[PDB]
Amino acid sequence: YVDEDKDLTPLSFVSMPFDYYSAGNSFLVVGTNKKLYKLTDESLTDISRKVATVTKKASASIKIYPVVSQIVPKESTISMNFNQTKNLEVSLLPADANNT
Amino acid sequence: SSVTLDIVSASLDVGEEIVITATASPEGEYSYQWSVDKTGYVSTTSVTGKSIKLVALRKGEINVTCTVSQMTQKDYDAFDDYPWYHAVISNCAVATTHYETPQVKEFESEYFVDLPGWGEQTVVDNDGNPSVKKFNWKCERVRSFNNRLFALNMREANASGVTTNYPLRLRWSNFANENKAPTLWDDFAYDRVVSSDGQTQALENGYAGYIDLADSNGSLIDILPLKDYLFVYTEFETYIGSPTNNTYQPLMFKKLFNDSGILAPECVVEVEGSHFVVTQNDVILHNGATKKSIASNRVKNMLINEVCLVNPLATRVHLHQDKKEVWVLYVGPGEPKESFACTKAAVWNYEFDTWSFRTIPYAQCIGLVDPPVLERGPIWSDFQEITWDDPSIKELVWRKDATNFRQRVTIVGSFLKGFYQVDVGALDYFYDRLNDVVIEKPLEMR
Amino acid sequence: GQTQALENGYAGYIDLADSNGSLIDILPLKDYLFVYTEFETYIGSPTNNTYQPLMFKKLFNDSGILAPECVVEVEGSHFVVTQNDVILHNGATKKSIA
Amino acid sequence: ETNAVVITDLNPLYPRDRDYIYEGAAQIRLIKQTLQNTFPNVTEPVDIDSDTFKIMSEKLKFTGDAMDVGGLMIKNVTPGTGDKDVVTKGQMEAFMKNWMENKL
Amino acid sequence: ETNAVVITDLNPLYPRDRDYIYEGAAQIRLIKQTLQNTFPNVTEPVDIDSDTFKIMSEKLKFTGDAMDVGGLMIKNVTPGTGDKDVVTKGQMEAFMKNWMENKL
Amino acid sequence: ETNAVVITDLNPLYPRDRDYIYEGAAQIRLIKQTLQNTFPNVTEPVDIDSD
Amino acid sequence: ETNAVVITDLNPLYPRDRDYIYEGAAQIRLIKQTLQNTFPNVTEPVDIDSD
Amino acid sequence: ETNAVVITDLNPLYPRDRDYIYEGAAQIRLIKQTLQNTFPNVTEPVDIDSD
Repeated sequence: YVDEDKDLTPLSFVSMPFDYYSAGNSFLVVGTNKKLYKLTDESLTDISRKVATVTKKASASIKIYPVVSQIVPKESTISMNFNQTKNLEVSLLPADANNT
Repeated sequence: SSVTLDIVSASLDVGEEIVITATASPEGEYSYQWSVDKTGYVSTTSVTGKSIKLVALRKGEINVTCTVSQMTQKDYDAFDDYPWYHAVISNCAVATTHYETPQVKEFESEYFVDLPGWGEQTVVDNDGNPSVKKFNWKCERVRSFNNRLFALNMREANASGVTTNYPLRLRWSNFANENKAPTLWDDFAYDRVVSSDGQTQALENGYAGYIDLADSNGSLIDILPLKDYLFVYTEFETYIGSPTNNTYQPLMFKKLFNDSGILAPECVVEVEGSHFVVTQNDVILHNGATKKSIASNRVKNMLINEVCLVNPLATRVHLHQDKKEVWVLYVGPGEPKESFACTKAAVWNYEFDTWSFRTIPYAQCIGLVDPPVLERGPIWSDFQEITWDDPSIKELVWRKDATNFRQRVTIVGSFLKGFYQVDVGALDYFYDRLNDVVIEKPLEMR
Repeated sequence: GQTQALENGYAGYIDLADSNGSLIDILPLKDYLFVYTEFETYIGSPTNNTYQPLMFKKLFNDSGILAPECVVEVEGSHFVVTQNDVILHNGATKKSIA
Repeated sequence: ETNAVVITDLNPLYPRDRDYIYEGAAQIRLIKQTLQNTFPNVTEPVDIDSDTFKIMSEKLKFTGDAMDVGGLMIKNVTPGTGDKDVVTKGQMEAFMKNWMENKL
Repeated sequence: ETNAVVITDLNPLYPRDRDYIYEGAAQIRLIKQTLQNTFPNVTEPVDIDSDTFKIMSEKLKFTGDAMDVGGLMIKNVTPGTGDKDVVTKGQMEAFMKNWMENKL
Repeated sequence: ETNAVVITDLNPLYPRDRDYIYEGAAQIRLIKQTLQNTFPNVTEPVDIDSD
Repeated sequence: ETNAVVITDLNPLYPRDRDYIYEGAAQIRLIKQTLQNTFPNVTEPVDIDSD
Repeated sequence: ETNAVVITDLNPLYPRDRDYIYEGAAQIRLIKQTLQNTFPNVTEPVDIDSD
């Protein structure tokens, strides 16, 4: 088909006529000892499956606070009766005690 | 190199959204993947993407992780003794070599990829909760039947990955879809709904199964359909697979022969409502439930010795439909014992039941393909002479493709580093190992 | 204002899988479809169901019409020049007149 | 096809007929005019905000300006758009200064 | 034909007529990458709502954020922001049941 | 041909320097059709104000 | 071959002094795979303290 | 394969290729290093306590 295929030893091939990317015209799915080449009367192309020989990962501890967290916070001091000159502190905690 | 993330300590409020993106240390063509420790709790959209939105769903400390991969080419190890089998299904091309995953080239894709759902097995983690545990799956030969894909000589690995070879195993996949291959291969696929972070089980009323037949020495050499009926060969004894069209496990396999069995992995073709098989002893042409020997006492005793001299396993057959011929391919009488290039071919014309012989140019493979030499200008070119030769009378579509491609011609994959036509003008190409040169000589018919 | 008042027959598509497609010709024969692809043929058998009744089964692996108007039903059989020779097939069996 | 100035009202199907070899360059130049005419203001289109554009697409009814289905539960300052502080502002004006003044 | 343009800057008045136009395929790649870079999110961009363009074109003065001139005659429910009944609701909460009991 | 593909989302380098010449005009038709599909209305889009 | 066997639980004396030589390397691969399966994580297991 | 010091990160599948006859002894010695490195504290492992 092209001058470059004369240096190849085809182990097997498929004469598929139809393809999405190109019109077709015998884009032979040919196999070799190491690659899966492809010639379609215009040039030879390599379509072998590339694999990820090097893989690197990362982590992210995404804290998920509750939507109802600062809503109706737990307040045990419903009544805070004190003297006119009292200086008593007030304590309260949010629901689930998360973030806000 | 080292991959970082935009946000690693996000604080959402059940419904809040945040888009975290992965940043690898170098820059280039890298694919992306994402993962998480708990199911749901985040609405990860298109986990294959680089920047993923995560909508909070439930309270709890979650651990979201990304995955960046380096797209690089890797050479295959398909030696001559283990060539490609190149099955076809749903306009997609499958590779199917030894030591490698079967692989498929999708109709809407240009790069080969491992078969979707291949190696998947929904195995319960502990006494329950069936999860899709992907195990290492390697096959021997893959073919198609009734919109499915099949597997032979399955080597099924698992957890505790000391793999065990199953020469008796035979698996089938689901039905295909519009320009897509079958999607799953797990036998225990069902009993799983709503799998998010994110496997998917949306089939076409066809599941996957395995039969694990019982015969002599197994090795499950070849399989070939015939009029909606399977015919599997073991080099000894054969079985017929009849699909019953059920929801799950529809295939029913029944014994056919007790002595028949194919010689080579590519030694059966469907010629005319029947199979052409050289069953390790002679040539058999069987139409189902009945078999007749084309080589009873005509070409038996001189085919058997010739094939056995060098390499019986390099046998191949091909249907030459244009001239109603079916030939069997084999190595020549004088050849290296490790050579798999077929030198001589015994041709049988089924239109008149006559046998003959012919020489082939060291065939590594054979097939029918459209003719080359279609005149065109693949690379855009003008040089500096005519300015694209402004066409008169408008132009003729730049090329003729309205007429369907025809004059389909048999082609041969040759050991002589190239492609050869097998049925063309009288000429022959011998090989000279003394000088490592190919010599052309006129074809000598005797 | 579209209207859907049918005659218990719907519309469907099969999207067959064969060699190079182009679906050159189709011709019925005794309530059985025969489609040609210039290579390999399929038989379409209607099962008479409410929706998607047609079932298509493979017939030939080498046969296939040459021209878009190269098949006629002569006598319970089809006259086809299948890119190689002349074939007169009555269904599930084929003979070469040429 | 020279005439198209309203843009997007071109004729892609037919009047090409796979002919003449040489109008391809002219079509590319014409396409450049159409693209430039539609958006002759580009400095740094980093406001992709796909979610913003996509959501408003399903709305498809924004004719009286915003007409949002929500309540616009965010604002910072001004006597214009009113937050929940309007009630707090009202009682300060009514009690602290205007109506129920000190010693009332 | 240049090369590195991603700011929707495609020069159409510098080609050539007798020499190589073996870039029309490359022009298509250059045109495509410009479109992709500007809007890398396209699935169904019906979100134009052309009448809204005319209405905001009448404004044309979007420099200090929105400056909306609409009506915003929508509100679902809340005990906070109120319609023209602000004066009535205030003297309900301040007097009717909060300060001035029945028989005031 | 190019079937089952809609919108200008196909990967770049489609011409791949090797498409004869009959794919160049087909690319233009695809670009024109997809561009029309993306924004099937243009009157006077001067209302960008990139700021 | 050796199929349907996982984990180093097979009975000893498998070489049986008669396995040609092609089973010795297969045994090593099985041992390596099973050992990896047993403890698929090793950083610094000095934290034994047999006492 | 000399390089493995983190242990359990070996390569059992392929780089053997059923070749060279003589690396089997080296692999056995390498496996001994991996086993000893993981657990260099053994006096009487009678605390099986499988449950």
